[PDB]
Amino acid sequence: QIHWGNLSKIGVVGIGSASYKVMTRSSHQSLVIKLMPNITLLNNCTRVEIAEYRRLLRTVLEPIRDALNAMTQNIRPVQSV
Amino acid sequence: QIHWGNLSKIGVVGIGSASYKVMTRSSHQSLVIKLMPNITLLNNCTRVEIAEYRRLLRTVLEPIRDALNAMTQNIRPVQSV
Amino acid sequence: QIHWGNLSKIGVVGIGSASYKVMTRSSHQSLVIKLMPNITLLNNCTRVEIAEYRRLLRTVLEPIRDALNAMTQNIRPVQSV
Amino acid sequence: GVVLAGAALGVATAAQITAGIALHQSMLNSQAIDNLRASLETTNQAIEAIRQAGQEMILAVQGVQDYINNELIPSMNQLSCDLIGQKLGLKLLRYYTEILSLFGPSLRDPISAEISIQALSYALGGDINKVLEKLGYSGGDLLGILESRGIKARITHVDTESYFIVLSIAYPTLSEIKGVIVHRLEGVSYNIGSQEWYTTVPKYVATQGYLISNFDESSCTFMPEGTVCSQNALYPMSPLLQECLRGSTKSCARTLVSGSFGNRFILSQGNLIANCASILCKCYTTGTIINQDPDKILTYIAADHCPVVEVNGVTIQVGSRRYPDAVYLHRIDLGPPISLERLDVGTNLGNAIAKLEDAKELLESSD
Amino acid sequence: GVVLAGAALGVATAAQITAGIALHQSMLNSQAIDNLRASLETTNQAIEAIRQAGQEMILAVQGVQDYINNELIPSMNQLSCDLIGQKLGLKLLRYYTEILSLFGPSLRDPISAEISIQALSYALGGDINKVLEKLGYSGGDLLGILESRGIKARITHVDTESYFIVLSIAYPTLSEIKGVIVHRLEGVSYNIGSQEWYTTVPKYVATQGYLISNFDESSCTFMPEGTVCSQNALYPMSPLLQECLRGSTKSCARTLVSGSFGNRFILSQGNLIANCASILCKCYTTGTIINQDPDKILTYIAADHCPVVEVNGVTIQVGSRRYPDAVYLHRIDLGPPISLERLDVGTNLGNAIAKLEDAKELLESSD
Amino acid sequence: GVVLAGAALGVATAAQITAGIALHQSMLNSQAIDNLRASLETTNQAIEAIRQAGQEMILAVQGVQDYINNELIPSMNQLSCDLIGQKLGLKLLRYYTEILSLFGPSLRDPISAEISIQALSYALGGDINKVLEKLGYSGGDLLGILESRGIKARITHVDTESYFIVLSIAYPTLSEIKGVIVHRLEGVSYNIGSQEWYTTVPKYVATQGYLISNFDESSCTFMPEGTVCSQNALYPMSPLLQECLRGSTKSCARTLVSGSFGNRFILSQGNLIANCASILCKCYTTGTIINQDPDKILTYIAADHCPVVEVNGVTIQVGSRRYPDAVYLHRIDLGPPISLERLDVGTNLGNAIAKLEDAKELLESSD
Ligand SMILES: *[C@@H]1O[C@H](CO)[C@@H](O[C@@H]2O[C@H](CO)[C@@H](O)[C@H](O)[C@H]2NC(C)=O)[C@H](O)[C@H]1NC(C)=O
Ligand SMILES: *[C@@H]1O[C@H](CO)[C@@H](O[C@@H]2O[C@H](CO)[C@@H](O)[C@H](O)[C@H]2NC(C)=O)[C@H](O)[C@H]1NC(C)=O
Ligand SMILES: *[C@@H]1O[C@H](CO)[C@@H](O[C@@H]2O[C@H](CO)[C@@H](O)[C@H](O)[C@H]2NC(C)=O)[C@H](O)[C@H]1NC(C)=O
Ligand SMILES: *[C@@H]1O[C@H](CO)[C@@H](O)[C@H](O)[C@H]1NC(C)=O
Ligand SMILES: *[C@@H]1O[C@H](CO)[C@@H](O)[C@H](O)[C@H]1NC(C)=O
Ligand SMILES: *[C@@H]1O[C@H](CO)[C@@H](O)[C@H](O)[C@H]1NC(C)=O
Repeated sequence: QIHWGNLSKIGVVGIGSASYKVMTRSSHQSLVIKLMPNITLLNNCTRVEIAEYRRLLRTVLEPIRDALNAMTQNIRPVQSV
Repeated sequence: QIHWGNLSKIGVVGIGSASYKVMTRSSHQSLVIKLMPNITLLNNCTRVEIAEYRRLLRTVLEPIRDALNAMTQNIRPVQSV
Repeated sequence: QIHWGNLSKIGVVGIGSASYKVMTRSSHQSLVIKLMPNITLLNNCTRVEIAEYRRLLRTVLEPIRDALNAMTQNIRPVQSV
Repeated sequence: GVVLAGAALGVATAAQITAGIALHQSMLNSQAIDNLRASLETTNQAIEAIRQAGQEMILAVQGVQDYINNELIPSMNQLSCDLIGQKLGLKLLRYYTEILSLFGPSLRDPISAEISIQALSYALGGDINKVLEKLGYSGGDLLGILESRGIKARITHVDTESYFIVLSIAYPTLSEIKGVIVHRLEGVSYNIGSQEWYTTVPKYVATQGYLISNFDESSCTFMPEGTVCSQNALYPMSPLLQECLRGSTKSCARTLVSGSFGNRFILSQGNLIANCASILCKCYTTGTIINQDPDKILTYIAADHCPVVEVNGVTIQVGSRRYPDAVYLHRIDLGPPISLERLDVGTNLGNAIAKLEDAKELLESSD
Repeated sequence: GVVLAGAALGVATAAQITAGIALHQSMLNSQAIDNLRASLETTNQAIEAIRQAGQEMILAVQGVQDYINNELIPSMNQLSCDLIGQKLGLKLLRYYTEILSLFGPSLRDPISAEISIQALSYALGGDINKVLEKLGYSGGDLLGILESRGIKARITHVDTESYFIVLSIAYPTLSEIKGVIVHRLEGVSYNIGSQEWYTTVPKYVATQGYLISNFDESSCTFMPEGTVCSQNALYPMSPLLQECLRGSTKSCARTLVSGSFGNRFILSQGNLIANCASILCKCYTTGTIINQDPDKILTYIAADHCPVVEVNGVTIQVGSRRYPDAVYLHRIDLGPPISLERLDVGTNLGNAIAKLEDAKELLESSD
Repeated sequence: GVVLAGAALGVATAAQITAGIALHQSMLNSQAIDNLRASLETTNQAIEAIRQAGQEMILAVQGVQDYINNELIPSMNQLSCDLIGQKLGLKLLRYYTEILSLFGPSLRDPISAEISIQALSYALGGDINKVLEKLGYSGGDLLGILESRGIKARITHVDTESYFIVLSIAYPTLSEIKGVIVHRLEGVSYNIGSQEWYTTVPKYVATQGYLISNFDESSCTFMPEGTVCSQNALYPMSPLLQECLRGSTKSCARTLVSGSFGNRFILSQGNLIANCASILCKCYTTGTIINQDPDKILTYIAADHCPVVEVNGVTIQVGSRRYPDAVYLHRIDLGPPISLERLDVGTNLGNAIAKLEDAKELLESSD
């Protein structure tokens, strides 16, 4: 299909061929990011910092939760029609 | 202005519009990077490292100071003309 | 060669020229990445972690060693012809 | 009022001139420096608002002080003096590497450079959240977050006697340009023969009165109530591509789908626009396949003919018709096929120029 | 079976529709959340497989727990309570910055986003190797490494009551497309006069039955037994560049070498193809220089004429001839000269369009 | 003298051949490896010059030794044995991730790869300053800094018995090419009607005897006494854009300003070149506005007519005239309007090719 002879007359050569494999994704596995650490062995020494951390997180987490709910609330079982 | 009907005949649709807001910068606030740390509670234990740090910094800081002076020395109050 | 007058009639000016210096590499110096740390003052406390580290490294190092051997085994002194 | 010595300076861009004057208006006076120098000497925190009544607050940041205070000082009578010095030396070399990276020779024009607050992150101790709280940003809503991250700094003073850098920042606020509408465009593939095509248009365009413009979404965040951009996003669009978006289908280019698929369908205005030659379309309500007329290129599915449609295995209820029934391909002027890979562009342009130089000799001989 | 409320939703890309249904099929049921919430509360490790018999294993990761467990807890009765809090606060702000960076407003469409496992690295504690071992990846061969790094995650649940994010991943495996061959192309310069040229072709192309295609090597690893790509790599090639690769030398474009050299020679099929006008070529066997015929542009060196050749100071033994003796330049149709810099492309296209608009007025007047 | 087995090897680029021979010339002899292996075993520092009299110095670096020596060993009798192992394990996994990232499958050709010293930073313990000091670089002037950061390494040996990698570096020094002058170009907008244009030229060009060339400033630092580039920066420029820079104004393309402004003025040779149709220009000396003749496109402001000019609110003193008084637009041949967005380029090229294929049928019928 590729004409190596005519290409070689203008300085182009093939220096390797290979088969082509693509990654396809299958099966599933749930991964959970636990954002709140276990601090019990710190005896209330991080209470202010943890509360502030939690407050910063809410600004980030609420829009994502809302975006996910906006989609799944439009997904009903078939017989609702 | 955009003709959605004719575009839809060749598979192009609009899937959202929004207003356009750009950030403009106003007011001012000074921020200072203090390059030299307070080491007094280390009792001369970092004297060699601090002196070497200072020497490395000079190579970087002097050209910038010089570039800033090269400009402001050409900026005089109006009556110098 | 560049015609500053005609360019200025369409708003283009030169705002600086400089000589051109390129870096050329010369001489040589050997640098060795020692991947295995000295752990003797840790009294066998990292034996499991070190062994696992070594196992992960082998997957990476063997193909490179093989690629280097594939080339140098084709490089002989001149008189082999 | 100040004047620039233009004959002395000789050459400068508008950007350098305005930043140079700005440098004069915003740099601290000569003895505020001596005051600042003395305040810095007597402090020992990582971040500190330096307030001298009369003068404005100056935010001072020390990039390795938290490490000294939290890690080295509490070890002061448990580790050797050599070890303490070795520990701090490693931090100082890593910090110097960042100062060098940001303020070294890779900084082309220190007078007009604007450094983003995030690029200053390491110079400020590896995190900028406490700086932003001291300046009044709470982190409580996403817009304040975007604005806080749009802060840019200019260098106004470099002290080689006491080793500090004074920067001036400005606060971003939102400027709504009510006449500009940003539009997100999205395409579906269609079939001509055995070739699968789609129309090449930008992902985002802007309308602005008479104009259709390009839109750079790089610096933008698509908030629910508006597009927030930290920089100008509008850029010119060629008249031909504007004509394409104005309804001239022959002006729109097209290309073949990559890989083996496009987006073969899309939900828009409660209807399904689908390439039903390329995927299985089926009316769920009646159980009957939906065939695409072979001299049509797309199917526009609405509830007047199929209330619940299945499309590539997904079941979608649709609303009333908002898109006309497909017309025959012969009633659509399709535009030119193109490739967007740069080498394909160059090879085809070289050929076109060569064909044009041939044509340049023939039309004088006959005429 | 589920149905999407398309009239209610109004607008959605195919990607958003399929990810939305996938979100329904893969999200945890409402009380598995209450169970998961309780399991998370009672654990204290950095990474932990949460097994509740009946339900599938859920891998829980806590991004600052190793720091708390290894650095803060052992200091609990040697540092002050304030200092302990200050130490953890710095980690939490740095961790929040990463959560914000990944899950904040820069994430355009959380429903259809696919986050690479490496982009999750900081959210998972700064390293992903232990996660991959718990999922069964050993790190023992390079292919498993590539597959493990091809994992992408989707968000399936965000808990604002207990602050956790549930993601679903899928395992990559290799799908061989036996009809596609990937080819690496490599060129040598040749001289026309005092100009040094080379032919402009892509570094990688693919053949696929009748088709020659472009190939994006960005996502590929060239393993010894095949090209492994984590994404589709095939993309269309214009017919003209395909014709070039099919032997039409006049369709191939060319450009001048950058700097002052090309690749003036190459070993291919045991022969040396060399621009011997531009470098010294010499037969080592006989000691005689190898001159390039001046109406030829390249020299094809094989053992029939020179068993051991010296080329730019390097001595190479060659095999029997696999490339014909060079033909005269006059027997080669060379293609158009081009530039690939984008401004050069734009300037030459603007000129060509202008020349074409002139030509648009002349050929009706004479005809 | 060595010879390459080209028939055995079959295929290789010039880059691979020269690096392969270089590999033979620079790799350590077989028993220097056994010596090096024994020296490495008995050392315990993060960085160490290994001197064996007779042989050259070899710089040995251990990427986690400072952490072991500074953090783990001093804790040896205060933390449990398990905890010590857990602490080091985290460092080893993070270090392995970097080794994998740099030396794993993403490294296409280990024989001819050149790894920048900065890319080795993490493999060398997270910072390169101490390595550079041991090699003789002081950090005392910016040029030595640039040269030190231009070091590239080649792999010469990988030891799978004792797990170490030998690299060979070379020292960069500056090679001045006295015939090449680098020029920075800078434009101001001008008005044609209600359209605001500027001429499209590159930011940097190079003159080289007869030639004007493109210039890639990516790898360059603009030092006060010369442009220092760590790589070749020169690249071809199309003849048409060269003609533009040689004074053919009709060869220069132009485009519309982005957003709503250009650079409406610039200081050059002590004069102000200004689009005074687009901004307020005013003579400060006399207090009188400076109007732009409407059949002129720019104003060239010098001290013969206005010693101190105000331009967009900035006051600039100017020198004697170095640019002629503006000529009428009708005495300037303007070049073609263009767009640089790639989709606009593709759409206009597709149209031009289509118009050219029409034209390909008409000029034989009449002729
Ligand atoms: C919508 O598209 C069609 C083409 O697909 C336009 O119709 C063409 O218009 C040109 C010039 O206006 C005529 O010369 C052609 O004969 C028409 N072609 C066909 C197939 O009808 C129509 O004008 C477009 N509408 C808009 C607003 O642009
Ligand atoms: C190999 O290349 C040559 C051109 O370099 C091709 O020969 C030309 O073919 C065209 C049309 O086929 C003729 O009109 C020309 O007269 C030929 N030119 C010369 C110099 O011979 C040849 O066909 C090519 N082979 C292949 C398979 O494409
Ligand atoms: C400077 O620019 C002008 C055009 O802006 C050049 O003058 C043109 O030259 C061409 C061919 O040389 C003539 O056919 C035109 O009639 C001229 N046009 C005008 C408006 O005068 C002039 O030659 C340029 N100078 C240089 C060195 O290129
Ligand atoms: C450093 O810190 C001490 C305690 O905060 C402070 O009082 C002093 O002024 C600073 N010391 C020096 C030498 O700068
Ligand atoms: C945290 O850790 C302790 C010990 O692992 C565990 O028993 C407890 O359930 C967790 N504590 C809290 C308050 O979540
Ligand atoms: C490690 O360090 C000790 C002390 O530096 C040194 O004497 C020894 O040779 C090294 N030990 C091992 C087991 O490699």
